[PDB]
Amino acid sequence: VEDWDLVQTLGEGAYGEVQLAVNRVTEEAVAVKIVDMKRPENIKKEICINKMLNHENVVKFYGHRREGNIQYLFLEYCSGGELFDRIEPDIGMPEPDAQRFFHQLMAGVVYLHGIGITHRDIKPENLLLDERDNLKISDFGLATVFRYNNRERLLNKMCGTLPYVAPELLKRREFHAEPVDVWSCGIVLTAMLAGELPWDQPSDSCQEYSDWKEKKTYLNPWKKIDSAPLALLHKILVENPSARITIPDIKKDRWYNKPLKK
Ligand SMILES: CCCn1nc(C2=C(N)NON2)nc1C1=C(N)NON1
Repeated sequence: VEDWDLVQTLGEGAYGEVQLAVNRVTEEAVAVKIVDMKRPENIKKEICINKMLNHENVVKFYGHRREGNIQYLFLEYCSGGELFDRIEPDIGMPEPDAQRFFHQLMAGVVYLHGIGITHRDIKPENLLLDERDNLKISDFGLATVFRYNNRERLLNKMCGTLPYVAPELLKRREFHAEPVDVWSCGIVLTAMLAGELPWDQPSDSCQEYSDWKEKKTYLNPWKKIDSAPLALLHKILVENPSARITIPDIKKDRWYNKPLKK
């Protein structure tokens, strides 16, 4: 119903819904996120961050119109759905698939970090798959600038999703953006490799979290994992963000570089 027709709802959420839209003439498909500014400050921030983005592992932004209160963000259609739907509960997925998705995730994250954007809500629901199963980072609704004119700014707002959030964001008034995305990348890796999340939140008041810091890897996310990716997970899920491995160093890790897939 906007030069394009809207054909199936594709997802419905808080702000609004995402529809699949076609040209009835050219036949080109795209997704359109539909936010009712009544149901404005922050959709403005989202489209603004979107206009900066151009990368093969980031959902393409095509444009925006206003049409009443109704913003329509026109976005790359990802016909493979969500990474979340390739993770079999209690099982995960074959290790070579997990590794390729992890490579593509790191490529997307290094890119955002390079232009000073942090996504702040990396999780499998926000990692979409295209026609050839290429992973694309999706939904910049919580995204923000953490570097500008080459100067870093610390974050203070708590956001994201509790099982994915780094412990510093619950403990510190201000914290660096990049290690928080790294950590959330490690929780996604765990989910791909075990088919379960290790804890509700990285709090000292969380038993499963305490067990991990005590290195009880004979318990039940970790026991399904396998020594090579587990060793990478030991470097990512480090409580102190200044000792946590960085992306250039993840690129040097042994499992990250292990040949697995045809
Ligand atoms: C299950 C919802 C699917 N979804 N969600 C989004 C999206 C949201 N929810 N916020 O920004 N972008 N975008 C999509 C989507 C795209 N971008 N292509 O197919 N589906």
